[PDB]
Amino acid sequence: ADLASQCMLGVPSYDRPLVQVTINADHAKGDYPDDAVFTGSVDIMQGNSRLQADEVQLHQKRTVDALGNVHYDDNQVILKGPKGWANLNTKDTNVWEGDYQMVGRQGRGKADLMKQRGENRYTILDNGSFTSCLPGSDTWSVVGSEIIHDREEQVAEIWNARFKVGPVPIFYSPYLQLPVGDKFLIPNAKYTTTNYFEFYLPYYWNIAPNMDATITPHYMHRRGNIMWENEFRYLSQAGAGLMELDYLPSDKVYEDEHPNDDSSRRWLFYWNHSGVMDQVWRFNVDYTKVSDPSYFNDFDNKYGSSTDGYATQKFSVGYAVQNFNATVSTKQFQVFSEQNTSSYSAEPQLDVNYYQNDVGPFDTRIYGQAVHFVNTRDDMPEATRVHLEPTINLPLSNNWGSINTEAKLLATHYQQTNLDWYNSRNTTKLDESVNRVMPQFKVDGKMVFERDMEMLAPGYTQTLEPRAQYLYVPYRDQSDIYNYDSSLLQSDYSGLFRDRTYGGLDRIASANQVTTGVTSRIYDDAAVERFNISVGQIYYFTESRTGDDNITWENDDKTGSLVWAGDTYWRISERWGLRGGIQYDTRLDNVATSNSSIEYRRDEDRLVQLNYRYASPEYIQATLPKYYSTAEQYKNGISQVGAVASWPIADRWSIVGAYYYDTNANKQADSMLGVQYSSCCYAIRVGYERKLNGWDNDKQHAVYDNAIGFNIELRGLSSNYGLGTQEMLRSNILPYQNTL
Amino acid sequence: CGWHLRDTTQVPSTMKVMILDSGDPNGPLSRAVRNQLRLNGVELLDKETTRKDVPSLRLGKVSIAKDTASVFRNGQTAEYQMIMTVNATVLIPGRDIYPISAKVFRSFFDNPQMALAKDNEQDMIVKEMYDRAAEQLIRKLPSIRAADIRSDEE
Repeated sequence: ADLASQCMLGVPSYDRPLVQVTINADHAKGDYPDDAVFTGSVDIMQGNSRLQADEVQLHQKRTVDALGNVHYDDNQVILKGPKGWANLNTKDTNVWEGDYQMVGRQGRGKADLMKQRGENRYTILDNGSFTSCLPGSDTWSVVGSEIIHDREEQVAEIWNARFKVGPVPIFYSPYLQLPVGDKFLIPNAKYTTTNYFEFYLPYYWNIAPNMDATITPHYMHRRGNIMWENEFRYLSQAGAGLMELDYLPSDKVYEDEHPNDDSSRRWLFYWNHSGVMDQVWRFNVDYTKVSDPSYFNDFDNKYGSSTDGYATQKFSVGYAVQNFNATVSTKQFQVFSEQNTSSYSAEPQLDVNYYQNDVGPFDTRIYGQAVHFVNTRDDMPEATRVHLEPTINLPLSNNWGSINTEAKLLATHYQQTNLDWYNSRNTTKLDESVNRVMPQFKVDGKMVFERDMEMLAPGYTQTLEPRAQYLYVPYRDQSDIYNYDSSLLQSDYSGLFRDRTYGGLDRIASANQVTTGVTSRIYDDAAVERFNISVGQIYYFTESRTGDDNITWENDDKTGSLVWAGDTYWRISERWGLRGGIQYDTRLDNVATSNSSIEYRRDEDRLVQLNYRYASPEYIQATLPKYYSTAEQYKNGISQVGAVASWPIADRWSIVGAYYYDTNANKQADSMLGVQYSSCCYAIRVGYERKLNGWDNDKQHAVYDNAIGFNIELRGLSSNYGLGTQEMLRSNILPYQNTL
Repeated sequence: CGWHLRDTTQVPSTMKVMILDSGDPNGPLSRAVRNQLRLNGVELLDKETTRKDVPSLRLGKVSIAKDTASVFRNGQTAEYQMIMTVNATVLIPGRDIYPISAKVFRSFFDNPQMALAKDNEQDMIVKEMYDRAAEQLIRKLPSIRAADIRSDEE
């Protein structure tokens, strides 16, 4: 039986009243107002609660007093003790020397005096204890001089705290705080070969309605200090967000391994914001900044990885309506590598779109952009670019096909400055003023055919979807414009139908091409799509060129059917799913990129995934910085096999693991092995992680990091009985994603 | 051969007039879905209307996640994989509410040089992902009419 059903066998059930005064006693004496007394065994009820005793001894001047075996219970608590009192007007209650249990959730203990206060929002305990462990089990408890719990803000709060494991105290704090309810950090301890002993002791502060902080001392014994972690979460008229501010005043490991630096401080600032106001104003922040390049190699955190080459810093504000939008943004990047200081930023970028449908048979749109490009270096080019893109299209369609004809004008003005260092080092010069005006013409045509697939199974149907597109863009030389924004895009099957070879506006290639493809789909008798496959190709009638033609290739051929791509998905069952994708390029004489996965999931804790990723050595030459072709760690491409798996054992263990292997190196990329054992009041996790984490230039081989880790968390502080699989599966570099 | 040109429209005839409902009617998914509906000849009515016999598509949560899918032999990111998950629901007058969803997968190689160019490429990929999510939701509408009809046979 599941861990929830095992723990809920110790949690007391409410079912005695029905949920939405009556009195019984062995004897009763005195008139009803003021000093009525009930002597010998008595039970008394009102709606959701009952009180029971050997004596009840009322007064009014409204107060209840009770003596001998005083026992009270309701839909949230049980209280027991030798003596008790309540005020029936203010709802205040006392029980002396008593024991308590929560109802419908874990939680029990003792106090010298147990109190209900503040319209019974608060419970307060003098000389109190708390544990989440079930009756007869005492594997941990927290003991205080005073304990408070708030039922609305779901927090327990404790003064002169001792933490006991079994009967023995292992910690003291003058003040401490615990989560107790549904409403993401929880008090936690770790040992690891990376940092030795660690703890994480979170404190939650409500600042105002729907904004709350989680100030969290994180200790690391290999290091000199507590790291202070500072998640702040909020809601606002502008939307919702999270801030984080990690800080170490100094760091002995950084002081030992990077000495002669100005200071030893380590910090990260992350700010995420997203939302919409009045449905028309859009606000986004996607900002990360760190003290030094090595922060994510040193510190396990949510907000980046050792896998990353830069920290991204976006701000944007936009207005959006049904027929128009305008957005002002800043894009900045902290690049971690010292190998090249150059990094361009948009400061600012303004994007504008206007839409007007039904202008005769035509739909029309205009895109405008203005951007200023700045560099981290004093000696790189800087530019203002203004772009204008008036667009008209004529969508014709029927039941079985469509044809869409589109015309654009691509109009761009550059004013470029700071050119002297580039023009004194390069044979083809940048120009101060450049105007680039290009017509674009596109025709996109699609059809759909259907067939009865009764060869496979009763009532299934096959769909065939051929697509052909013609695209034209005349040549302009652009070697006088520096490339600030234009990466070479990747040709997936849907990418075979782009009007763009590059992702920005600094390079627009000539186009004179037909792209042709076919998708086929199989539908079952429920009309659910069970399978698809897509295959397509680009045929070029003229060399697709910008004047900056600086790419190697392996063949000199620049015309004909050069690019091929395909994709497939099979929904074998609700539990089994298979994916695959391929790209081939006759300019490389090779498969350019490919990926595959097969996955089995029964449930959130039972799964197996096998996956493969490939990129050709020739694709690395064509699309990445020239030195990637020479460096041993880059030049070999990618040929990676991965396996990821999770399975439960005995309703309380989950075993999780991952293994990724480079088939060209014959060496591992990542391996991970998590084992979590879960009980009602604690869970223990072992986590092993071995990863590629650098390169040794003096010997030409990979550097590995090994983390062997052990972790303990408290449980039954919330309704959580899950075995930890989806967290373990995303602990590593190359984290799990669901491919069904 | 066996093949024939599709006679029945991609959006079922019971949904040739429908209501589009969203928490963000001006944003990217709502624009992608609204264009996909109009190319299929659907008439769209406002969230409040005098009609009571018109079905509605209610657009729910979008989650976009990019993770490193691949690493070079030094452990730096080779490829990101981007997954977009879109949840939506279709409400039929006097009848049960049908959940539908889209799952779109894309990938790109990183470049720490040209980081600004890779962000423009990521923004362009996300714009394409909303178009594939809008297609995937519209390709699920026939299954809702099949389930609707079979609910009467049950």
